[PDB]
Amino acid sequence: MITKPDKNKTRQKRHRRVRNKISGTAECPRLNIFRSNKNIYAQVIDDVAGVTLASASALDKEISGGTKTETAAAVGKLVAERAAEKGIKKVVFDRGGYLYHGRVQALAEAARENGLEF
Amino acid sequence: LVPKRVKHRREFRGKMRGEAKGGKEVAFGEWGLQATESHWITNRQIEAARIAMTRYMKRGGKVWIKIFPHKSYTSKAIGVRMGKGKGAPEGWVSPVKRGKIMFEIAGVPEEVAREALRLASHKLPVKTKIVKRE
Amino acid sequence: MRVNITLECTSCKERNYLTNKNKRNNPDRLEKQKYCPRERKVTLHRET
Amino acid sequence: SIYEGDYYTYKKKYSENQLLREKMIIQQEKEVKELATFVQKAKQASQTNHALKRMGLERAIRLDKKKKNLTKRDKVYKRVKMDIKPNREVARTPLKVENVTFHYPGHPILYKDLSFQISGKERFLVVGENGVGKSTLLKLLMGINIPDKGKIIFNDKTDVAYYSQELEQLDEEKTILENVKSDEYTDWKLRATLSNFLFYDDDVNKKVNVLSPGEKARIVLCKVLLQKANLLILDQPTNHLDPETQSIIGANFNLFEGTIIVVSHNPSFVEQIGINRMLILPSGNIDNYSPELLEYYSN
Amino acid sequence: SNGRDSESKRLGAKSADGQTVTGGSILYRQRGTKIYPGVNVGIGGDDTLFAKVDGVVRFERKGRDKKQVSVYPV
Amino acid sequence: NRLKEKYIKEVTPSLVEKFNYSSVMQTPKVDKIVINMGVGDAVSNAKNLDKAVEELALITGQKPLITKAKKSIAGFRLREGMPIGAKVTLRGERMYEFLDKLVTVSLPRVRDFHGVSKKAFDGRGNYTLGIKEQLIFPEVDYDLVDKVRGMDIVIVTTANTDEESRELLAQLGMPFQ
Amino acid sequence: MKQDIHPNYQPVVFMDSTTGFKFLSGSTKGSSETVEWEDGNTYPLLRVEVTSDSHPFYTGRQKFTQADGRVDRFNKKYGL
RNA sequence: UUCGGAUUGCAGGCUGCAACUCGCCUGCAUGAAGCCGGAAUCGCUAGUAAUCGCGGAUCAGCACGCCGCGGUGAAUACGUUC
RNA sequence: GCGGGGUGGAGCAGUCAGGUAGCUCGUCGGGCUCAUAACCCGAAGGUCGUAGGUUCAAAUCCUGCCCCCGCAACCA
RNA sequence: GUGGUGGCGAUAGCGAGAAGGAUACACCUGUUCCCAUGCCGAACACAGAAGUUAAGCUUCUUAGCGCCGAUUGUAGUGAAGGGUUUCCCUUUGUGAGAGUAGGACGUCGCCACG
RNA sequence: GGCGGUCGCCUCCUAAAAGGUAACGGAGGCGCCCAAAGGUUCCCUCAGAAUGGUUGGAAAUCAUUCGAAGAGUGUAAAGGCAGAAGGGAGCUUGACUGCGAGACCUACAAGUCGAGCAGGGACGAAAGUCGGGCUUAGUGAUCCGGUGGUUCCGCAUGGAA
RNA sequence: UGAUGGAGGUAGAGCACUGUUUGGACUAGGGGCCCAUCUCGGGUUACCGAAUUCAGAUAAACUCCGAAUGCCAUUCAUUU
Ligand SMILES: [K+]
Ligand SMILES: [K+]
Ligand SMILES: [K+]
Ligand SMILES: [K+]
Ligand SMILES: [K+]
Ligand SMILES: [K+]
Ligand SMILES: [K+]
Ligand SMILES: [K+]
Ligand SMILES: [K+]
Ligand SMILES: [K+]
Ligand SMILES: [Mg+2]
Ligand SMILES: [Mg+2]
Ligand SMILES: [Mg+2]
Ligand SMILES: [Mg+2]
Ligand SMILES: [Mg+2]
Ligand SMILES: [Mg+2]
Ligand SMILES: [Mg+2]
Ligand SMILES: [Mg+2]
Ligand SMILES: [Mg+2]
Ligand SMILES: [Mg+2]
Ligand SMILES: [Mg+2]
Ligand SMILES: [Mg+2]
Ligand SMILES: [Mg+2]
Ligand SMILES: [Zn+2]
Repeated sequence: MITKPDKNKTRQKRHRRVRNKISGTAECPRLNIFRSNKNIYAQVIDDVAGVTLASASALDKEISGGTKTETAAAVGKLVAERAAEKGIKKVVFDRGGYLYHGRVQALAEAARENGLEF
Repeated sequence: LVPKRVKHRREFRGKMRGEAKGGKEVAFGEWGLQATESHWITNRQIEAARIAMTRYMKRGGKVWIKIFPHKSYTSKAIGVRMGKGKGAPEGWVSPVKRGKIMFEIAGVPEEVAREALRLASHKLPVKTKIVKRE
Repeated sequence: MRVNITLECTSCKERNYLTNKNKRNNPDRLEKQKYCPRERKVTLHRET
Repeated sequence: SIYEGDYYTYKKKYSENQLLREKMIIQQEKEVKELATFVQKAKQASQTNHALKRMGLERAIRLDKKKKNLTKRDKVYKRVKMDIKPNREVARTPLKVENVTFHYPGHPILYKDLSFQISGKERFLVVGENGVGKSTLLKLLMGINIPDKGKIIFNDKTDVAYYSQELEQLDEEKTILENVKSDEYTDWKLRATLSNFLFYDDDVNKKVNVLSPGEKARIVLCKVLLQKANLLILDQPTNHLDPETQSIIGANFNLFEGTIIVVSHNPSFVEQIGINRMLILPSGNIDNYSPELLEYYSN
Repeated sequence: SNGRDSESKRLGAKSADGQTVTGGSILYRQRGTKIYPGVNVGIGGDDTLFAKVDGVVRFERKGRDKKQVSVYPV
Repeated sequence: NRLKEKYIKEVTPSLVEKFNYSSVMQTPKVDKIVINMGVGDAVSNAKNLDKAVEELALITGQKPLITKAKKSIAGFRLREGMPIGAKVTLRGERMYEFLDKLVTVSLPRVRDFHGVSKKAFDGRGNYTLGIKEQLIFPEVDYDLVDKVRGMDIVIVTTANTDEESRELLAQLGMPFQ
Repeated sequence: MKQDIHPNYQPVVFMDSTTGFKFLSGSTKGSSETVEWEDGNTYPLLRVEVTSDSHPFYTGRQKFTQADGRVDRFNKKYGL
């Protein structure tokens, strides 16, 4: 007998605490990240209206695919340029409760280079 | 009867307004002695009533004391002027409100129960009435 | 023995800060990087 | 404090001053006790005795003023306490030296075919003059120097403790407590002995690099004591020690229940230890100890 | 012996619900977070709630068992 | 890898049949093994713990974590934070290697060995083994030891019950009484 | 696994010297003897007096007489 | 400790109607205290002390005791205050 | 309520100023003596009233609590 | 449908039971890589897609627990009086807690893949 | 009146659901501590209980399960905090300088909170947080002196005093 | 004065926390007796009983709850 906690639940406990000081507005939307075993997802979210303004993911059929780190960089670029079409420049990065180390960092760095300001 | 320990050595006398909060029905025994006036009951009075009941019952049946002297009270000795802090604790009282069943009995025929509770009532500073459990 | 001390600026020697330390836990002179209002820059400050 | 005269005059003047100070503090305590005793008598009297209660408060004021002008007696500086005991027992032949020759590469041979044999619970003095080989011989026994010729055999019952002349057994970088750290002793045991050597409380966390030569000598001695060896190879032990600590060192060694190989140019220290046999250098001469030591010194 | 007590600290609400206050106005003095700082409201070093802007004070619920003060400019 | 090899090829198909497991993921496996040496003697002398830790490392091959008292106790002369106790957690291959040596080398060297207990289950399918003395492990050298000490070996498994854990451990090799 | 904090640990082969049984494992122990192993490799060889394949409990086969019943001891000494 | 040989396990040998309480001896195993003994105290002046064995009485059996026997074989006595 | 005290069988130190538990008489065992006393030699007898703290470590410092003893507990 | 991400006091929970994986989410397979464990690739991190729905997770059933909870009555009490006045009573307004009828196994959005 | 007690500060009850509110009313604390027990970034979740387990005992360490707080929060109590204010780790010194709209408290003197602005920074990828510590005690006016700094004054003038 | 919106934990009430407390059931453990004593394992007073649970009380310094009033406020209404 041994129970291994759900990693999503453990992450979401950290996410709530990240979100106590990070929240999206119309002029500074939240850049929320969801990371799976296979994929990574990005959403630009306005928490005041509770609506997502732009979105990209490794499932978009426009990302060539490869190492999960370099698909995160591909997602970061794609969400940044989709957000640019809607006039989004400034955002606050919501790391989703993940450590800002690897795939998430690759997505975040790719978003900075493609026009998002954060 | 005395509490083994108390959080505070000294306590307000308090007030006794209204009917008893709880313990207004016979709960364990067949007959109860209900207080019809409110009054402090001392642990000495509780004991006198208890012995008056049990003895007449001739160690027969069961007796429940439904009140406990939770509250302490102090006094000052003769020759002591007013002031200089609250007096030392002197005794223990249960504040009893009208409608509280002070005692219950069971295991004895009604004739003995009615006379048993009569003898106890004469030991208490409160007027009382016999109450049959419902 | 907790005591009150002054932290002097090692550059200009202005006695810039009032603080305190336990001498038993900090036998040596407390050294801190503190802003010197005279030089208007962060400088090494040492107990004098 | 600066006196005119010599060491004895300083001791005479100082001892008298501390005596006269001690008597002053005694009389000030008596007067405080007197007031205190009356204050208590009034304090416990009946509340109906108004005058005594009044006098009690008046004397309480004098008692307070007394206790605030009452000189504190300076705490007399504590002297070292040494209790050196061997864990095991000495043999009739603790150390065997046979036909041992040694020379420092490029220098004349210090001794040739040196052969001696210690007896056990013996005070063995290695006499000589400066630069004659005394410290070389002791280094030879421990193993620092490998003999050019001969053999040095220690009985399996012999545990050896070495006190080097130049205090080369301490880590200057580490603290006092770190130096004395041993696998055989727990923390509170180490602190208790260091307090016996006048290292009190956080004085043991001081770096050895900031201590004086005399305080370092105590740490080395403490290392020797903590070994509980039955053979003590001591090279000028009283060096750097204050005169009071020297007498303590000599007296305690005298009672040591083990063999002592000692070197000392201090005439007082050797007398206290009560040497049995003296080994003269460079002319090897295993001799019974006596005032003939002076004869060898003259010659 | 007894006979001691600290000076009272005048804690509690200092601005009313529906009242217009200037920025920096103290809304609530308290030990601990008996009431939480809401929109446009900050909490001081001793838990005092103060307005960050000019607006109307509203004491609101924070979920099930907590309260909250906010300031809403007009 | 030998014991891991045995587990994947032999143990797994059998346990599925015995307990009628619909999916292979139900098969109990050894999650981790925690060897714990409770050394209260560190109070009297700190080095006894130091020598204990050295031997513990050689037995497992991992530097142990020195556990510390979470609470002060005057009866044991124990202060909160004092380093009493050491543990090692073995996972993956290092776990299987150790379990193999324990089954095939260590246990036979136990003085008058008549098997390991069969009631030593926590009720949840975790078995803990109390080694009375060292020197059963070949790494101890039988001469370095000054104070003979034992250890608590906790085998943690994913079995939901004692019965499955008992079976899993038996087929992996366990001289149950 | 952290570097330079753990004791040296290498794959090794234990041998039961009572029967020569050998198996592959890992250990921190060293020895002055090495042997070749199937699959084309060489590992240090450690000598073990008793293993699970030579221990009386595991094997079940004893090597003594299980003592002598005193009734049997009495009858043997006197032939009754 | 290759000192010491207590204690214990097992196996035997004898005497005896019988050796559990209570015998002596043997083999194997086991291998205790003890590192020369505090205050105090004993014997002995030569073939003695010291040490080494041997025989005998009692006695089925059973002594480290007792009685006797020979072998080897010393040290010291100034002196009579205590 | 104001003080003083709890350490071996008893009486005392050590307590201020933290490190290591003793002294006096007594008790027990053995000596010496015809015997007893005196005397000699050995041994025993307390983790410091008790429970928490402070500290590396307390008999010691801090705090409480229970015991024992001298006072007081009301004045014109 | 599933996966993200929110608002609303748990009427959103908990326990028990049932079903599902196409995708997706997970277990899962590894320590070469960045990075990591006061020991341990368990975790964190990274790389991966053999197996598995067993668990998590989603959907469904259950009120057993937790939560929500009207009405009536009562306690208390503002105001106005009264008596036999430490207490008690009348009138007028207000009105609990308790205990209950009941409600409830959520609702309202946005995005992505189907 | 005396004797005893008290004298400033903090927390509670009294105190009558804003605030305030007396008694020689009922209870406790303070005259500090911390170089991290401060800042920040990241991470973590407790006390107990059951069961199993060498030394090991009611109870020292280990494992699983249960466990919403029954722990902890340096120090009294109250209020608060496990989206931590509790716990660990890296780097740090914001326990910054000049200030300060506006408030609270208040006889006065004082006391309390404070967004925000500038200078120069710490941590962080960034958002951002940081002008000590879960909050509220840990303090003392002026006069007179000490020490450091100073583009101030300097009794005819330059100095000095 | 009315309406509206808020802060605040008192009266009452309750026990969900903390103290105080009654009875019942059951009980680890706790006292003596015998058998067995290496003090090792039992069988009992309807012997004492933790904790648990069932029922029932109690509180200035207890609270899962909680009024009436009072209080603060509103570019509000009416009179003043
Ligand atoms: K009556
Ligand atoms: K016999
Ligand atoms: K003898
Ligand atoms: K015979
Ligand atoms: K993994
Ligand atoms: K599943
Ligand atoms: K529900
Ligand atoms: K930190
Ligand atoms: K309750
Ligand atoms: K109340
Ligand atoms: Mg020399
Ligand atoms: Mg107050
Ligand atoms: Mg502050
Ligand atoms: Mg010998
Ligand atoms: Mg003669
Ligand atoms: Mg002869
Ligand atoms: Mg209701
Ligand atoms: Mg009020
Ligand atoms: Mg109020
Ligand atoms: Mg803190
Ligand atoms: Mg001039
Ligand atoms: Mg002039
Ligand atoms: Mg009430
Ligand atoms: Zn400067």
